[PDB]
Amino acid sequence: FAWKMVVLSLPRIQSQRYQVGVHYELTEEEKFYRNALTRMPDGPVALEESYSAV
Amino acid sequence: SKLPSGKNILVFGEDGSGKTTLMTKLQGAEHGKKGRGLEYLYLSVHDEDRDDHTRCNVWILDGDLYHKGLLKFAVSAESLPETLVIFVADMSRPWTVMESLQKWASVLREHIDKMKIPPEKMRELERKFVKDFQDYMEPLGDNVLTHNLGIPVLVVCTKCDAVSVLEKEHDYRDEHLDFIQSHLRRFCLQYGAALIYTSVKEEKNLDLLYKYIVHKTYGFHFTTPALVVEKDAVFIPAGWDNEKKIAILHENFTTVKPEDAYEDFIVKPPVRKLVHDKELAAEDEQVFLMKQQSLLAKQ
Repeated sequence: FAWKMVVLSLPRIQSQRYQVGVHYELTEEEKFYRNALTRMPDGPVALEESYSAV
Repeated sequence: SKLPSGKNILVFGEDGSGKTTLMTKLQGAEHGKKGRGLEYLYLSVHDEDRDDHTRCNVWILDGDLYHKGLLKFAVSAESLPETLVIFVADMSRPWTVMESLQKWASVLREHIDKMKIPPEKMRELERKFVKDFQDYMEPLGDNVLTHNLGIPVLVVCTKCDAVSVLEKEHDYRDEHLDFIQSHLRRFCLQYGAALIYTSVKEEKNLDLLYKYIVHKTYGFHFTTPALVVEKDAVFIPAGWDNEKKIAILHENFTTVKPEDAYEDFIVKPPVRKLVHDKELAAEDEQVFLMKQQSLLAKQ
């Protein structure tokens, strides 16, 4: 679990960050790259291959 | 004769519903970090009579259909009869609770056909679960246990401290609560499931949940009867309910019908649209200055 938090806890790029006042909180998907597993180029089988060794 | 081990816990729910923070307080750990994909944990189950300690592993699945292929490592074919399934529903967003239930049920139904179990073993398991349902103490019906899996299942409702936010800034009444509890009682009756209402902010039925897992996974003695009056601490175990214990909730229905669908009465609130598609698109220069050439010629 610690090796995947290096990428998965990276802060996302915020476009309109200069505005202030709106008291909404962005979710975890739009604050950090929590959809990086869906962008896996070989499909989810690399995560299956990673879990297979445990 | 030592106590059996290898008892499996299968947690299913949407992401952000608070499954990890529920499991770290059921187990007793301080910081349960929400690792994504699958989470691995075990339950500290022990008895004071035989002085024996049993390890019962916990498998948590995140709310993502892209990770539905991870279930092969969580449960196998041989680990199926030693698996107790907890289905997690979060009524903090009460508009989409049994949707997650039926989609995880369909996922479990297609996944239980993936290893191609022979028709004798799961029929024996279904017969065992049917006789365990019929022998509860404090043929079947038309819609009772019609979608049985053969293994003990459970539906646990989370954030019971989040009942007041439903009433105050959404203008909910007791008919609102009765409508959502009737549908899940129908689901529990259809699937042979139980219901424990639990809040971790208000610390309600957490040890009652823990004793229920210990009893349903190890045959421990159970004495707590069904609770229906306390709407924040509802306890409906397996075998208590029937087609007439759901009909008592239809008396307070003055504007809604029990036979109606779900999404017609309770609607999810519309949310903020990404209002940025107004954009700015300056024209191509060629057509723009042909138009300006026409304006040059016409005047």
